[PDB]
Amino acid sequence: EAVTKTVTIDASKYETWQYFSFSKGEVVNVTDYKNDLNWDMALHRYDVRLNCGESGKGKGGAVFSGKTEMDQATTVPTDGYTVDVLGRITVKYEMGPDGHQMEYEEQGFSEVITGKKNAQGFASGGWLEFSHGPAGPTYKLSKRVFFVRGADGNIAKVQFTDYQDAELKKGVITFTYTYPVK
Amino acid sequence: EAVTKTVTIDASKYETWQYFSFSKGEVVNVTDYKNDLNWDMALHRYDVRLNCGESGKGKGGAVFSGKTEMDQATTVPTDGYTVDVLGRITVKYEMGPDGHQMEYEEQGFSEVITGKKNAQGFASGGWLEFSHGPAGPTYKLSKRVFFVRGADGNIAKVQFTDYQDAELKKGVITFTYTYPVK
Amino acid sequence: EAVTKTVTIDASKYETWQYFSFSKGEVVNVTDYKNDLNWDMALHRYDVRLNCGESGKGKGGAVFSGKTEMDQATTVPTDGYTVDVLGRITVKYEMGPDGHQMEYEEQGFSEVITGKKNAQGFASGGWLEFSHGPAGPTYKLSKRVFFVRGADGNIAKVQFTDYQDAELKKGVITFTYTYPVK
Amino acid sequence: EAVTKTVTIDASKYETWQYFSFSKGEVVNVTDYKNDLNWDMALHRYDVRLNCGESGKGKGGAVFSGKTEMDQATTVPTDGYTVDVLGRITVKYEMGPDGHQMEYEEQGFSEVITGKKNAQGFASGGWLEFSHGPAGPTYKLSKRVFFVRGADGNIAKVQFTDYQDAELKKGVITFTYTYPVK
Ligand code: HEM
Ligand code: HEM
Ligand code: HEM
Ligand code: HEM
Repeated sequence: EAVTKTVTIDASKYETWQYFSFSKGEVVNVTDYKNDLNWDMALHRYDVRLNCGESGKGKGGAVFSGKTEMDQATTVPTDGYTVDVLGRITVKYEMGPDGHQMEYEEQGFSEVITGKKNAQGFASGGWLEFSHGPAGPTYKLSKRVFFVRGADGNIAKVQFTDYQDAELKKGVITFTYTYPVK
Repeated sequence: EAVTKTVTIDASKYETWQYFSFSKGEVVNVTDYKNDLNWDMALHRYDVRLNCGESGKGKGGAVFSGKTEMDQATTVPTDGYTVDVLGRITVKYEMGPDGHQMEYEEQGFSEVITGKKNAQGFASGGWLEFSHGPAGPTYKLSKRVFFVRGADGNIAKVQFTDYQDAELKKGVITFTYTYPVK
Repeated sequence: EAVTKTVTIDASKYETWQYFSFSKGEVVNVTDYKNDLNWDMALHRYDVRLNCGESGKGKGGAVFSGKTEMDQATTVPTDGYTVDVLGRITVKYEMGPDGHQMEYEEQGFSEVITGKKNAQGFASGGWLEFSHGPAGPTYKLSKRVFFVRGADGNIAKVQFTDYQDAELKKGVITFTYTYPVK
Repeated sequence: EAVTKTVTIDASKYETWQYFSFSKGEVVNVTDYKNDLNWDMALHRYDVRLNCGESGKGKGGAVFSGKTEMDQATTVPTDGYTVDVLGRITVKYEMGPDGHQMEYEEQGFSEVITGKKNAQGFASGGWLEFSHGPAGPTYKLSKRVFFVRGADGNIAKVQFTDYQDAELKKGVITFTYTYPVK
């Protein structure tokens, strides 16, 4: 019943989100995300949004399994799936004479999967530990395995395996998902 | 009775701390800080250390009054004082082709007065909100008023009023203290 | 006889060049650029290469008209078309904890059109004055109008009108060319 | 006859110059530098000024000996000395959220000793090759030996040996001079 697939989606654009359907195994087009149960997980740079809470009207949510290997996460939770909350999303980014200038909006996202952003905007505790050295970005994949309820309540087991493409283009996101589970 | 004074100390050096005596009203020389009751408060860049906890054998500690005006903090707390804990201290700093390279040591400091340092080393919640924009430092004095036990337990009311001198040299620290109180 | 067109080419990739044919009005595929007269002008980020000198075996070359408006450049030079010389080309670029790390090769390019690069790698005097502020890039289109000999000796009048696309993606290059002239 | 000495002067301040007398072997106080024969050489950060040309009314000037070892520069030139010209001098510097913000004035300086400054303000060809990597400063002492006429025309042989002090404070300048020669 459960099938495992890998998915790569280019979420490099700051202005928009890429919406994905677990059952379709494809990116889907979404013009009214807060009123649309056709998507299960959305990506924007290294942010992840689910169809629930502050992001939508579905049955979505996420829990961290405690595991960093997919095959070690064998008990599918029946409750405790945390719902999306409001947080800062970077919707414009441009380098110029004063460094990277950004614009932001408060929008819904999955703090469990994305991580929590600190005072300077760095997220940790989710799928990607993002920081800086003295003069630019550092990246560490956490390998955290999540259980993720889709808009219809069916669950995927999800692990994010890359944040860049094979040409090292950043914001191109790869994950494995096994779906539907228990 | 209580005397109020302003004090300015150059704590710009990364390698060392400046040690101060409330009763003497002077910087004192300290070679064994963990075993010396002759100092009450020590400064290093924007870090503050007290003679207690992980920093010394004295009766020191700090509590935030809840106020940002000296003349409004009239009741001297008997309770809620916090002793120094271990935290990251920047002991070397040098700009070069790869930005500011730093070295650190875990040492005792007053989290109440200094603030808590986050993942990238920015302190907030104490006397100085220190952050960065896209390409360098930002500063905001909190004006928080603290009650500060010295090495012998006698209390000063303390507020930090500047982080730079009149020529804008950073790491030159100015505070008002009223001592001894209640 | 002479036709005026605008052309936009995405030259954002550091590792390769985009080769253009004046007569075809199209990007052409070039696997042996030093031995191929099918291309007239090539772009790589803000660098421009012509089919001549250190870059190829054609009859190419460039001269600055002295003008910053196309319709003011009415006398087509019959000689003095400067041939490509060797210069530093950035063939890899990646941001990380130590800033932008780059790799370089010495290759042929048109110094007349590209400009001359200084000690830190900033080009000026050609189609784009590129510099930095204290913390990143600044750009100024020079509007210089060039006469540009193609591989077969036919001349285009060329003016570069943008260095970014309508979404502000850098390294997407737009120019007007009028061809063939006198 | 000729005496050789080493001199270290703190020229770290951006707003002012440090004025030196070859004969006195001391820093001198100068309030009207353009009309004062009591100074021979002045330092500001890595800039060097002589009492001649655009900098003063004296008989000063400089020539590069062609050597990088004091003991190899044995013949004292009679000819090829260059007087000070106008150039950009950084008179204010402050790090903030947008990087280092600077202010400038056009003033007299010795291009021979200082080097020529390029479009982004980096000097080379004089006593110190100053550049940047991706995210901050780089330094290389050239060891160039200069013959330097003082205000009265008497000549010193001069080589700059350091740009920082023994605690690595930048803008503290050390030079050897042999005076008066030939
Ligand atoms: C030398 C100066 C700097 C350089 C070259 C630099 C470079 C970069 C680059 C290339 C990115 C995109 C990374 C990615 O999305 O994969 C980025 C993002 C970011 N930078 Fe910097 N950075 C600099 C300074 C700073 C400073 C001082 C801070 C704050 C203390 C900062 C905070 C951030 C944050 C929070 C992001 C993520 C923005 C977002 O997408 O939400 N950066 N930086
Ligand atoms: C354009 C790049 C940068 C510039 C020009 C810059 C500049 C500075 C300056 C001038 C200071 C000294 C401030 C003071 O003590 O008053 C400083 C300190 C500091 N910077 Fe940066 N910075 C840059 C990038 C970064 C980044 C990307 C981070 C975060 C990863 C960072 C984190 C810090 C921290 C934590 C301190 C305080 C160090 C300490 O004393 O403990 N900086 N920076
Ligand atoms: C805060 C630190 C810095 C930031 C955020 C920054 C940002 C950037 C960006 C975004 C670009 C790409 C511009 C484009 O191709 O359209 C670039 C290119 C470049 N930067 Fe920087 N830069 C920084 C420091 C420096 C320094 C210190 C230098 C040298 C003094 C420098 C020299 C260059 C050069 C020469 C290029 C063109 C590279 C090439 O394509 O050949 N940068 N920089
Ligand atoms: C990460 C970004 C940068 C950092 C951390 C940085 C750091 C510094 C530091 C520490 C100094 C003082 C060096 C000394 O006098 O000994 C300096 C000076 C200087 N920087 Fe930068 N820099 C940065 C970006 C840039 C860029 C992009 C440029 C070019 C546009 C630049 C041009 C200069 C120049 C010309 C000076 C000498 C100023 C003078 O005294 O006349 N810097 N920089």
